[PDB]
Amino acid sequence: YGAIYSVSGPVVIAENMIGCAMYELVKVGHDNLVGEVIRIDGDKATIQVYEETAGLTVGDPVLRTGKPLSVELGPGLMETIYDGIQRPLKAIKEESQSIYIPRGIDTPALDRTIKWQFTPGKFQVGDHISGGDIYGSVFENSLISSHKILLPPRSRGTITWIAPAGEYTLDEKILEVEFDGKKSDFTLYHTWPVRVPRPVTEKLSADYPLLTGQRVLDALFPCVQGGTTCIPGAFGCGKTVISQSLSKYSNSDAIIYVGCGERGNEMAEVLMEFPELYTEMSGTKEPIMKRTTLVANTSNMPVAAREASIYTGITLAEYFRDQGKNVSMIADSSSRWAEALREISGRLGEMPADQGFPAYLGAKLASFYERAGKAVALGSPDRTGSVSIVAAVSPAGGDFSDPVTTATLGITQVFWGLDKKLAQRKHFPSINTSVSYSKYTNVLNKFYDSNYPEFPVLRDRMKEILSNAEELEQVVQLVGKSALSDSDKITLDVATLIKEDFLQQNGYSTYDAFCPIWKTFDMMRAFISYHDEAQKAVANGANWSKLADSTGDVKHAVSSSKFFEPSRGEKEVHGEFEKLLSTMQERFAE
Amino acid sequence: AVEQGFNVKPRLNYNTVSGVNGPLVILEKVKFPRYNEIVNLTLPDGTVRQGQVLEIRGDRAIVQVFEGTSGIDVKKTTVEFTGESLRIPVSEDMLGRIFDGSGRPIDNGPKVFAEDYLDINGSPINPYARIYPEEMISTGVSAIDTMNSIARGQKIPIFSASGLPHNEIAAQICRQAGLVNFSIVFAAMGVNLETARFFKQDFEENGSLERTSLFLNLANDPTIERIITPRLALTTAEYLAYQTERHVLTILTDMSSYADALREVSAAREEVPGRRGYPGYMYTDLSTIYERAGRVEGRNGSITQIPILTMPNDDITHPIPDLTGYITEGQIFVDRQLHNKGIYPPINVLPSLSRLMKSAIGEGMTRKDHGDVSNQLYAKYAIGKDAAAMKAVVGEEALSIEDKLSLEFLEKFEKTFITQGAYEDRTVFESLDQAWSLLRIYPKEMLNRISPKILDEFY
Amino acid sequence: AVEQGFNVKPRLNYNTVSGVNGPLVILEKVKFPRYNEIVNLTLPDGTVRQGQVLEIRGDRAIVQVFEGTSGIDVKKTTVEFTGESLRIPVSEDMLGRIFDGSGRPIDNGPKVFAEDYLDINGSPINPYARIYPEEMISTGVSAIDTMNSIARGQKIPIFSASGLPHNEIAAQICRQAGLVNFSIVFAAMGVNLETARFFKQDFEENGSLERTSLFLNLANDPTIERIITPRLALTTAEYLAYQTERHVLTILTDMSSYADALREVSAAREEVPGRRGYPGYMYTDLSTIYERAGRVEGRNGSITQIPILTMPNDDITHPIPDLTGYITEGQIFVDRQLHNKGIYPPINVLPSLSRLMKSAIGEGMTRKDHGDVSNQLYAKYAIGKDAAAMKAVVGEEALSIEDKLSLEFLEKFEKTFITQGAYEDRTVFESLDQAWSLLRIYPKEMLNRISPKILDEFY
Amino acid sequence: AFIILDEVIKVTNRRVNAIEHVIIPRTENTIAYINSELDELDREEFYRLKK
Repeated sequence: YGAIYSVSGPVVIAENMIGCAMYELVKVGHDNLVGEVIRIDGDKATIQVYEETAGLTVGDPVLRTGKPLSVELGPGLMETIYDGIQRPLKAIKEESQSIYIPRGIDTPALDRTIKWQFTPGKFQVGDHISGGDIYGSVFENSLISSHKILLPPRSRGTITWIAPAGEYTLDEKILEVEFDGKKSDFTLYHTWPVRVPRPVTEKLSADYPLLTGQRVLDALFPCVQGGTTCIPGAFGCGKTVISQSLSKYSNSDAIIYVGCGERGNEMAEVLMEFPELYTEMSGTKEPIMKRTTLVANTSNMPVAAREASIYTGITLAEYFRDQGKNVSMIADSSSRWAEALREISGRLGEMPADQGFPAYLGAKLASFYERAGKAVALGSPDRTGSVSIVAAVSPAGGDFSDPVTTATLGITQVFWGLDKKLAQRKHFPSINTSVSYSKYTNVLNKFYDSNYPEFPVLRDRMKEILSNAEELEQVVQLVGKSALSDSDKITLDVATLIKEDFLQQNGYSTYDAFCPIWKTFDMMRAFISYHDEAQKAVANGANWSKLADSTGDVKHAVSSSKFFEPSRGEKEVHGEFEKLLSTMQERFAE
Repeated sequence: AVEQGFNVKPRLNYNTVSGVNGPLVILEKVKFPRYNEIVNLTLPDGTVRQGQVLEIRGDRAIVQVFEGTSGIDVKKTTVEFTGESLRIPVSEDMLGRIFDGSGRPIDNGPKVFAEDYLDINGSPINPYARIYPEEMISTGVSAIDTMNSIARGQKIPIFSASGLPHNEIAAQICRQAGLVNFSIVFAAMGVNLETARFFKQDFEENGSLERTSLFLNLANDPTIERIITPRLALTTAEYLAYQTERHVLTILTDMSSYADALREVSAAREEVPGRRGYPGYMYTDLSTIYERAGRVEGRNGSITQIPILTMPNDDITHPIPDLTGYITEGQIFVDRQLHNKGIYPPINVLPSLSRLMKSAIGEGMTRKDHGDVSNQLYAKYAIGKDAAAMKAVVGEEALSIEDKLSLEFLEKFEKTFITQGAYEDRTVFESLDQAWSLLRIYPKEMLNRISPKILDEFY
Repeated sequence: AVEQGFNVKPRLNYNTVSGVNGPLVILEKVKFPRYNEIVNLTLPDGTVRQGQVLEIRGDRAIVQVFEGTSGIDVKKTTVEFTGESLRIPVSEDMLGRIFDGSGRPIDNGPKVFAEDYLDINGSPINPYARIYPEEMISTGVSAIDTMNSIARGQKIPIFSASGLPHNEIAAQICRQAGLVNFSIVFAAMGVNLETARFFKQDFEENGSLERTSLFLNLANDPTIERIITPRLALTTAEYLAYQTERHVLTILTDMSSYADALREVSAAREEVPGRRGYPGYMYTDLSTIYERAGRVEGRNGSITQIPILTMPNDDITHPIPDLTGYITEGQIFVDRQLHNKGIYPPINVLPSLSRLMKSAIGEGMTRKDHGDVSNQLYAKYAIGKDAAAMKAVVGEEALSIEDKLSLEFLEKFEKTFITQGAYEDRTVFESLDQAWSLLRIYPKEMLNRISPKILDEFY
Repeated sequence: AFIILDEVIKVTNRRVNAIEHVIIPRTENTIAYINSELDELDREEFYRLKK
């Protein structure tokens, strides 16, 4: 129970804070403002307040809560909207009955006024239960049919008593664990430190791909379930379309959209649109809100909350993975998270390393991106969850040159780079083919050989075509393109066709909102077969100009392959693509 | 009924002053200092100046003086702790009055007969209580409305440089801002008297002084009141737009001057700088200012914030324009090259952007073809700029047919479409028709970013 | 001679913790603090965290505890001083084991039964006791082993970008490399956990672990452990090569990550960042790590290094590539242009060179045509690139015979010679035979860089 | 063919000279000035951090 000694912005120095611990939440002031102790010197513990520090006076009591920044994990967070800390914005608005967020608001993170249906698990009284084991299930939504209650990790012992099936709230007792004679009461929820990753038995290698939906991302630079992606922040429509595309069609059992430093009305857009979206994964259309938990942190919110939002989202995703679900946590403006870290370091007085950013920026980003990956969740039954981290980096200088971008590329597996040239052409998604990459091609070769055997060779062929035509286009812009071989002319024409029909797609269009993996494979088949057949014809001796004049119809057909509807089903569409390249082969005989 | 107003709280007059350094005044012995507290420094000359407590030690209070510390003695200066943050007196009659940088009357009128005392910092709006604007404002400028639309409730700044007509463009936007009447809250932070007189004269000629509030902090005014003027103007706008249910358009000008004031206060505090000396928390301060714009769920009324900004050397990469782009949504880029070429407005539509255009434009809100036309214009303008660069570097004949057509389009675009005389007031539909007339230069085949249905229905 | 090991030195348990600053844990009333001393911090929760001291003062030691300071409490945090710097328990049985950043074996196996406890820093090698490298260590990579062959004891780094398969190339080199005894030492700094699992599973599955002492440091692993990891690998290499008389070929990975760890450690102190944020003594640190290798006089063992950088912005002007090129003795470049064409390994042989190639590629070593074949391949590959650029300028037909045949050679070279299966083991003789097969498309008169005798005998 | 080829050769030689004598020197000077200004900004940041 120390007292405030110094206040200067969010950083509050509290005296008499002896026996405190680093990164421990302490209630600063008379309003009980949440603050994490980030520096200790003797009996003075420097605290960063997570709320508005204006009005704090010297001598205000500071209460030590004894626990780190803990997120309340359990049923009831599957649909709600949260601040940086797990502050329920909807519950705050309902309780306060105002458009403002009161200072020091103590609304519980998970509401205790809802009765949750509970069905006890396979464990019974007397059995030995270890950390992370399942001892029940809660019917949260239609989408989340079973919110399986996990015994908190690092908590173990023998079940002294287990509750029967019935509607129980979070405050009510669910199960009791004896351990070394000290009975512990476990409820429907539990808290976990956001800094500390949630344990798993083993982190498996991510194999099954995460279908972002965008054609270029799905084909050329594929991501897998449990892999970091580093999408471009805002300039390109890759992020804006990709977030909703993943939330709608990624097959992720849960989504945790994390917006740190998101613009005010840009966050209002998400909060007002995501309820409107629906999915067809189940028999009937169901809202995405039943599958998504947003961590909404506008730029107005304090810098400490901006830094903590990423941890809150990643630990919610870790909880849903420990349940055995495949999650795709989307971090919005990881660049703004890094800027928040830089601001906090400046407040603390730490020596910046690179362009004001703290030297531990790489370490923090690595400890964040390393929470991703397919993992066998601990405790029986054996279950295999996954957390995909689709994080966004803003174009600080218009190019991938910021220290945050450098660290993210150093520690990431997939990176979809922004092309300023393609964005200025309003070519969407504006993903730069040259700088982008995906280190999951080798591991995804297994899935490709299992399902679509020709996918890797086709994407390699398209990459080769794009690179060759990029070099040839540099030479064209240099020397006027007066003289070009027939093969080179076909290369440039095919690359332009690809960049206009395959790579480019309208996210808001009905046909190209979500291009499936089979549709993308069929389109690669069409485009690569067109290029190869044109090259073969030119090698035979045909004139390219006359051949293009004769095959404009075939080129229009392979362009309308994008316009082919995906809702017709894989069986019908592939039959159409089978007939598309069947007549394409014969049309080149003339 | 605010019956708690009838209460007297005596204040502690501290004569214990020391460490008077630059904009900062340090008090050695303070009894329970309060952070972000307003003090009244009574000089030996007798004049009083408000001051804000930037930081408190155990018994210290580093106070920043808004009117400056020139003349502050260490012996005869008495500092009186008011006991609360700075609260501007707000009222409905506060519209139509001219205020100083610190919310003091300038028009030789009475002090604001307060309806309530509102904190400068305001309160943090619940993100769940906000409304996505999705209500386009017909700003009357072609290069804005057609290609970077402004939604009622969008914080879209005007990025400009020194000597460019950013003041003229913003005055035009304010004068003609009907939806496809607005109250105005104008905050002048360090602008020269010529610019302040221009803004006041334009508002009066258009008839805006009936529904406007100017917070004029001229260049000669003290350089720390630029920290407080945007907050006063923005809480005035928050009042007028949320409690009186008006539609307020805030025109905070020289946010670069505000950031220079921040750097001056940050430099005096001897704290960890950040980039180019600007405080590391400049992102947080700029977000606190900018993020006070938008609509709320319960109350129909918005702050269409348009913070004019001045790039020090026409560089986006500078910390002030970069952070303003990070927080404020959208940007209207005023181009030195365009102004030198003589175009008005010299708005460069390549850097200019609007995040809310895609939702506030098209699909029956304005017209079916707005978004596709604006995408086509942007793409062809970028093509024209690239073709002009290529034709400068290498021979003109090396440019393709599309490149030559795009050079012609760029000429007809800067000279006819963007070029808009003051008081012209082009409707969004007229601007779209003119943009189509520009797009009819091309054959229908190469208008690639136009959806084929719209291309058939509008070509 | 190691009977001095049979000694028990009690350790002091300090409960005096003056304060905590970021990663640091400042102690007070320390009896006799030794600089760079390993310290076992015991948390109030009971968890034991290792630490190292970065600063020393009279009765004060600033411990930089590993794994952060989350949970350090002044009142209850026991701190135990191991009266020595960090030491690794070396042994000839360290081959076949996988170690963490701090030397703890992460493979499910016994602790290494130490033959000695060597200091991780080591000592500089006497230049009078250093020998110029003579023979080559054969690598399965045909590009490297033919154009940029590596001598026994040089330091030739692999310059790669962020996404290029430098990790895959490192795994291939570790799996296939050998003499034309051998004991590879692998050090991965700051690799993703997926990459570390790939390394571990690859080595166990392909049996390359029999001679590999793999040191894995994850990206989430402590930065001080990342600093310690290359010192651990080079201490193991020094032990094996010099006190065992075997050839090593250390393969360090992500020296860019190592430099980031250096940055984090330097800024943990009050050191001001240098040119690009990295410390001014990065030259010294990289020099120590690199020049830990090399041949020696009395010992029949060698250490080779493959530092494998990660160029941040695909530039050599960056301090990490600049200093690495200064200390090391060659370059192997991984190219994004080659990678985007599906060519594995994506190594371009134009910027890549081995300064010590003439020693390694000889007559007693390799085969006697190695040097001339490599020079001819380089010359014809440069001519192929020139002709590929020239074709789109002056047409295919107008190219000379020496340009058309060179284009054919370039196609066959990139698609068959450089393009090597990830698990295809190409000995130096097989790679040279493939090189001769590529060169044979040229008539003997055209191959001018090859000596007449070798040309007449091998063609 | 002679006349067209001579015109094209004159244009190409003019453009080669223009590149080598304007574009290469102008770009090299811009590179040098940008590098100098970046070094100046780094030095200013170093002095501020030293303070």
